[PDB]
Amino acid sequence: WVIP
Amino acid sequence: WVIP
Amino acid sequence: DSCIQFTRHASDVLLNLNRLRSRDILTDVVIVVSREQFRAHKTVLMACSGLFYSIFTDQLKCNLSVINLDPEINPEGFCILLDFMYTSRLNLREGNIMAVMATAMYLQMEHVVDTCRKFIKASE
Amino acid sequence: DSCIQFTRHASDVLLNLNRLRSRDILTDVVIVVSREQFRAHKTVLMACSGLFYSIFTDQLKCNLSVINLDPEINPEGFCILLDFMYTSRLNLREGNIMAVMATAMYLQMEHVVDTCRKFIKASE
Ligand SMILES: N#Cc1c(Cl)ncnc1Nc1ccc2c(c1)CC(=O)N2
Ligand SMILES: N#Cc1c(Cl)ncnc1Nc1ccc2c(c1)CC(=O)N2
Ligand SMILES: [Cl-]
Ligand SMILES: [Cl-]
Ligand SMILES: [Cl-]
Ligand SMILES: [Cl-]
Repeated sequence: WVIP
Repeated sequence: WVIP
Repeated sequence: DSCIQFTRHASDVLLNLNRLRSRDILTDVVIVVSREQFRAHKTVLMACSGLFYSIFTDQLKCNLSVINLDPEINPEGFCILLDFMYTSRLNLREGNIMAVMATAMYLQMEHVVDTCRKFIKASE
Repeated sequence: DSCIQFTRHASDVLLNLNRLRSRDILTDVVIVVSREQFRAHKTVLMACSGLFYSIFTDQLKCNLSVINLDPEINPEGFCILLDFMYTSRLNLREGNIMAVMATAMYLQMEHVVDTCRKFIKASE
């Protein structure tokens, strides 16, 4: 999971 | 395009 | 093999599947979550959820145009997860995390359940 | 928005769509290319090809279960492109590049046409  |  | 790969292909396919969903193009099922209804593509649902994969591979349920979810399922939680299926983006907030996690457990979406558990553990 | 994103989601959806295709699960059209037939999902074809997007948004053609391609289309070229649609991987070889490029032009798959033009220009 990432900060897009 | 890339070499996978 | 000796194939070349187009990095953005999978993302572009998903963007178009979401565009088709928004325009109600070739949607083949309606998911009913208490008073709310959500139109979708069976193949996208199966590709994202262990529960839908099970349902639409069933010899009788594969032909249904309406699927009614358990009455305990929160429509907002389902809406957030349906958006995630079509976009890779999860709108996870303090006010919805419990509903999102419960819905992801029911839908059998392991990666979502995992990030919800981690975000909850960080706040305790 | 304040969303989080699962990097591998789009790739995992596509992998599952390919698995469904291989098992002939919820495939809803057969593409006929001279003596050869290819089963697929209309939504994936539309999401990858300008030609299929046009065909399946047509009020009459959207309901067809069989689509016959132009007799000049090479089945191997179509097979290579269908695999690319479901995998992001293009099996581009000296022996098939002309057929692949012609098929990609017909199917309106701009990124494929682009790499074919570049590979051809490098060999001249
Ligand atoms: N459609 C399809 C499909 C196929 Cl073909 N093969 C394997 N899994 C498929 N889908 C599916 C099954 C289980 C789970 C998910 C998706 C996400 C998750 O957390 N569990
Ligand atoms: N399905 C869908 C779709 C939608 Cl909804 N919106 C926009 N394009 C869509 N698909 C589509 C149209 C034109 C081309 C491609 C795909 C690849 C390419 O080279 N040209
Ligand atoms: Cl029904
Ligand atoms: Cl997931
Ligand atoms: Cl027909
Ligand atoms: Cl393309």
